[PDB]
Amino acid sequence: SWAQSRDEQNLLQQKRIWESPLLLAAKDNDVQALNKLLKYEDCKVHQRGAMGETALHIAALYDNLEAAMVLMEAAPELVFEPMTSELYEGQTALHIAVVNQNMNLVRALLARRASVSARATGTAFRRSPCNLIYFGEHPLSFAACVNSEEIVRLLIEHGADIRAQDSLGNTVLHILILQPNKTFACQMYNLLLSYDRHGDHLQPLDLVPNHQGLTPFKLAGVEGNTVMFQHLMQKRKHTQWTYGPLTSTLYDLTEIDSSGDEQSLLELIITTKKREARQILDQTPVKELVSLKWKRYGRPYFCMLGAIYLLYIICFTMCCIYRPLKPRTNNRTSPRDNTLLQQKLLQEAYMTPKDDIRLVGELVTVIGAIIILLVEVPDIFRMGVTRFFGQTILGGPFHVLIITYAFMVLVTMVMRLISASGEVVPMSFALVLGWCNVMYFARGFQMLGPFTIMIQKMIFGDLMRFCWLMAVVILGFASAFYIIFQTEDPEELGHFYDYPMALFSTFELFLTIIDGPANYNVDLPFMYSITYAAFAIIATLLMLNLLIAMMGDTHWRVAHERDELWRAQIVATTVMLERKLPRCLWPRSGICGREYGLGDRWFLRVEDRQDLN
Amino acid sequence: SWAQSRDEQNLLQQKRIWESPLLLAAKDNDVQALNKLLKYEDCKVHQRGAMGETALHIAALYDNLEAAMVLMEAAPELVFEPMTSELYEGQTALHIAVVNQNMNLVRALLARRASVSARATGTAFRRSPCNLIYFGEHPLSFAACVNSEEIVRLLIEHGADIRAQDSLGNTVLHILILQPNKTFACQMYNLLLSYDRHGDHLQPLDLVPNHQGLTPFKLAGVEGNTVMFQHLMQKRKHTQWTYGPLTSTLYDLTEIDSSGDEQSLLELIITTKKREARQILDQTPVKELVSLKWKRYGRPYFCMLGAIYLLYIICFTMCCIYRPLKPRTNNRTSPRDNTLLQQKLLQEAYMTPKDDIRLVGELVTVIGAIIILLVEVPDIFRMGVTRFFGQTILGGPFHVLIITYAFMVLVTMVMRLISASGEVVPMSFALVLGWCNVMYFARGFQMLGPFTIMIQKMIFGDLMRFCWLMAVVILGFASAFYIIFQTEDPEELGHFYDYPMALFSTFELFLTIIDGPANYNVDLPFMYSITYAAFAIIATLLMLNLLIAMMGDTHWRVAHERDELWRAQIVATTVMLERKLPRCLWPRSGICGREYGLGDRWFLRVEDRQDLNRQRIQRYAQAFHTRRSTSRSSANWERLRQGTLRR
Amino acid sequence: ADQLTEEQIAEFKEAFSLFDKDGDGTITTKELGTVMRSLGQNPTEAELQDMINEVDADGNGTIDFPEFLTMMARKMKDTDSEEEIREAFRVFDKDGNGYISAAELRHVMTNLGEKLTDEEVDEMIREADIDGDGQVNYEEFVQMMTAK
Ligand SMILES: [Ca+2]
Ligand SMILES: [Ca+2]
Ligand SMILES: [Ca+2]
Ligand SMILES: [Ca+2]
Repeated sequence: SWAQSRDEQNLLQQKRIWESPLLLAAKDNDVQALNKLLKYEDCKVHQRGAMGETALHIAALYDNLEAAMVLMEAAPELVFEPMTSELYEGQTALHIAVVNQNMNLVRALLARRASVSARATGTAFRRSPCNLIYFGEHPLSFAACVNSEEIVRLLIEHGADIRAQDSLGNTVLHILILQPNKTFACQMYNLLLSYDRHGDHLQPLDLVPNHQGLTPFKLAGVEGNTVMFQHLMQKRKHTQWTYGPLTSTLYDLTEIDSSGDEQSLLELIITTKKREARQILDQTPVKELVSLKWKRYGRPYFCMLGAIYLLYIICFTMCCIYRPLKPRTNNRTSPRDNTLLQQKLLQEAYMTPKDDIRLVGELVTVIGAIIILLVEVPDIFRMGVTRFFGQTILGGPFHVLIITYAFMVLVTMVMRLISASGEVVPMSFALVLGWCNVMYFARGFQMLGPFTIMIQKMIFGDLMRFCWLMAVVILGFASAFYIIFQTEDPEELGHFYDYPMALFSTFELFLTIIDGPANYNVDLPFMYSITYAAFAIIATLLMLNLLIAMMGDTHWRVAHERDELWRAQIVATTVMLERKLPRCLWPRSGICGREYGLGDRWFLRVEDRQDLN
Repeated sequence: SWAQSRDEQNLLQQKRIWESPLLLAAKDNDVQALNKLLKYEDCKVHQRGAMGETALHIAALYDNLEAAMVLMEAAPELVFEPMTSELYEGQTALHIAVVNQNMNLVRALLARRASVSARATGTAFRRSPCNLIYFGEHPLSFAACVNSEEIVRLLIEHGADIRAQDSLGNTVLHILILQPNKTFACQMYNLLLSYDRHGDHLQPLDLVPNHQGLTPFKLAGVEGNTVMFQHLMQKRKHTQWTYGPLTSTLYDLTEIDSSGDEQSLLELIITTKKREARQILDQTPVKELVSLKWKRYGRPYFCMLGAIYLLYIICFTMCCIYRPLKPRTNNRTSPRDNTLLQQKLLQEAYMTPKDDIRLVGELVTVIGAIIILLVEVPDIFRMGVTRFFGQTILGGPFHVLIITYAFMVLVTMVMRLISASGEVVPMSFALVLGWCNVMYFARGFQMLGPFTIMIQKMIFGDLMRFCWLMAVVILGFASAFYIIFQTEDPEELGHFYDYPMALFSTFELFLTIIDGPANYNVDLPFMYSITYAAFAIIATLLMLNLLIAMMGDTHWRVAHERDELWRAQIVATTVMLERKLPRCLWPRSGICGREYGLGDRWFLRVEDRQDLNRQRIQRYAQAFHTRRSTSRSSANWERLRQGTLRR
Repeated sequence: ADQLTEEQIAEFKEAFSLFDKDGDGTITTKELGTVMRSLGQNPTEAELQDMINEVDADGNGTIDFPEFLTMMARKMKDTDSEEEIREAFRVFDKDGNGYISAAELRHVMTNLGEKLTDEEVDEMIREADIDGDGQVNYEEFVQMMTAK
């Protein structure tokens, strides 16, 4: 019901034109009608429209020059007047002549000393999926987007500064990155730097952060404006000597390393949600860097780190398979042979030399559990809650498993202090999830780990929507078998002796695991065989084989979109490992400066073999 | 047999030409022969052809100008003579010269006061898959389809009205939509509307229905002539202001809503059989509409509807698993332990406070089942039987499951009142079909259910044709096993003690389910090992794995023509939900009019952002102006080239 | 416009629709004026009637599509006249709109096979498209046919 009111405003506009005698004449080039109406009678021209119009706004918006010039004689003050409220706030008619790319009207408007710094703060101008455009606020910025050069050149020469900011703090430079037409907006970025002839004490216009603190270089990284990102690097690279087909260039490396607090490119690349921004890692001053940070100094710690964790889970299992057990206590098998269990868990007996060893190993799990949680205390206290799940699916979607591994060990640590009975169930989940967590290290050892990328990509999506179609075909047929074997003696055919297990029975048939029931000695009821034949032709001949082909086709739509996932994930492994590990080891990468008298910036060189035979 | 009698009459024509001295001299322009034969002798020129020709018809049909001009002097009246019978009835020679796209004989024929109002009511002119054309009836309509402008224009200047109708009631406009050359016939549609200068007070020619009540606007929607549908949309949109690169028009939205009784577009789209008619839902005023009908007001009533169905089935299963049961009555297991069963179903035992709860829910399932039939009383009584199948396959192919669910509930309501024995056999069918019928809601709840289209699409066709070649290989081999273990004692290997179970036994070996018969303690006969390995090598190594690959290839021939079936099925779900649901909720879509001084028509506006396309607009302006994987992709163009080129 | 081909109508009709800003079917001085001076320059509003009355066949002050079409008949397309690319376009174009699309070219290649990926089809169209609408003209298609 929200945007419904927007249209209802907009139809209400046109009706005012169809009922005002002035404005309908202003909609057309009605020279004679506006001649006799204005100069003769005594009626005001301050008739605001449905969204706060003037006569001059409509004639501008319906691109009509000659009727607007006649209005200038009657209007000394309609030029300064803005539009009123709630969608188009503050927008004077100087804007509309700009958006229509000329009318030879800004000539006449600046002849009438039009203000060049009115700020269009209306609702239909904020950056949002609701509006179809984002042009900023100031009228100098508007001509930048429609790419009209001499209209821009005209606007500087009447004193419009190039350093205004919107509510978002974004400059007129920042608007050009967000535009959809890329190469046709490239020259404006050249031309606007050309009119920065005042070398300012503050910064030369290219270093202004917004309200979220972003230079227009880095903002190109987030939105993935690749062709523009190729162009902005061109100023920074400082070429050295050329030798035939060789060229040893030198890239700048200041605003893309992990040194500062701003995180500067790399954490901002992986924390995007946009898909196209991962394309930036193919570009040549960046692609070279992560190969250096991984093949040196990143790989061997990560392989050494996984080896320590691999001994952790082993030392957990060796203090898992030895538990304090005893014979069954005084209670005999009081249910008639449906109750077979025999040991029940010693109470407070450690008095052996052997359990002295186990108490050491049992503590090794406990201290290791606490270290994990102390890592994840500050993390959820800083990265919100939903923000953490924005981090999650890309390169850390385990990150509750390592938490819940630490959770269950603290559960079973309490469970033996109070020394209660049902202690096997926390021991179960911690044992499986401990081994499942070591698949996190599959990124290394070579590129024989995009399986764990793909097996994430497929356990969500494909298998997830397939289970609901399982979950009801399994539900009727299992409910049907329980009725048809209600009559029978379950001494033969113990599949279906009560309604809970007949579900779990049917789930075993549905994946063709349990053997399929038969007796061959008792006449089983006839409605079984008609029903069960109808089960198999659905279960293991239609539904399950459909799952393979649906698995098959979805595997090669994502072949090319597999290898970019891996090389994306290595960076997220890298930068997190840099961030949580202190220095005095694996130094700030690239060659230092200012010992060579070059500057406090640090650099790296890259050679290449050229072309043009 | 019918096509030969058409063909035999055609060869019967030519013999009449090869025997007549006149018409053979009329097939050629043998003016020396034509002059002497006519003026000298005393023979009429009323020599009828085998399909009832005249000699004047032949010169037009073999496009021969100078012969028929001589015929005008001898024959003042044969222009007025139509053709005779059963294929070309009433076809005058004015038609035939028009079909040859000119002869400049229309000059001469209209100089002989030829009627433009003759009607070709013949057999081979009616719309049919037997014929290869459809030109309509009137000579104005014949000039319409060959696209000859000055030939059209000449005919208006002789009193030819444009409002003729065929036996279908189609105007000349409706003929143009059905012509297969689409954009080359788009131009004629503007040309004829210019000759509607007399605005008649009935309707200005663009509103006239046919005998099945169809505007020419709607008719393109039925046949999927999108380009013509694109063009007729242009006269209905009404643009407002433009703002730089932005544009805000205002679409008409009158004949595309479910307001009137005419049903007006959308029921007529989904009720067709043609595949290419589903394409219209991509076009711009329609795709935007049904999204607004779905995301607002369409989805949330649909999901809230299905959850009531979910509590219905759950309430059925609770009054399914609790049945009145006694222990087995006085008859002991009289067959020798081949008869194990133990309860036999309490007769009239309700006298418990517990079963009154069961009495509650068992009624509710009966109450709801009546309501299902009450919805489906008028549907079967109006929409034929095969007509119901036309509704079925596209968007509603369940629709009998929910009928048969209503049977079996009423069977078990009967079956406990008489209280006969066999009450389990409806309770099976009334249970599995109930849970399967919730898969109707897989369209909704997200786009995570287009499977239910593909699992429809594949359970017919692929699995269906695979079932027979199962059903014979199994039918021999099951019959084979019964012969070889006929001799044996079934106390060991009790698979095959009798024939009808041996088929069911063999059916589990075919799908790799049962264990595979072996004993390892008692020697089984020496024909078993030869037969069984030969069975295994076909059934679970050749035949069954052939199914997966045959299922493999058919997944991605229909990767594209699956996703639009899903988006089509929402629209069909939407309208059916609208029709059987009253108003005073989810109002008639779009924005109402005539408060704004526009009229009773209702509208919606659409904003869109164009592009500039600077390199194309230079060359049109100068026409005004006065005095990567590139090598991979180009190899596919080469693969497009080499496969097409001549070969 | 003595003889033309379907494509030549269809593409010029797309031109006429793009050029007609208000969709009234006509072209006036106000309409031709703005879009011409949208492209950088500016005619001095006297060339505009001199543009129209040069070509307005009936002098009604408007340019309808037939007058627009016979103007482009004098600004006639070049001597690219063939027969097989004509036939190749009919087999490709299902609906016959004159613009072979993305999913259509996916469809025809699918019946030949070779399993084109969705990105691989986008690499085909974007290089073949000269003016940049993501759709291939008849004129654009022959330039991929003849030579590279
Ligand atoms: Ca126009
Ligand atoms: Ca004209
Ligand atoms: Ca097409
Ligand atoms: Ca193109």
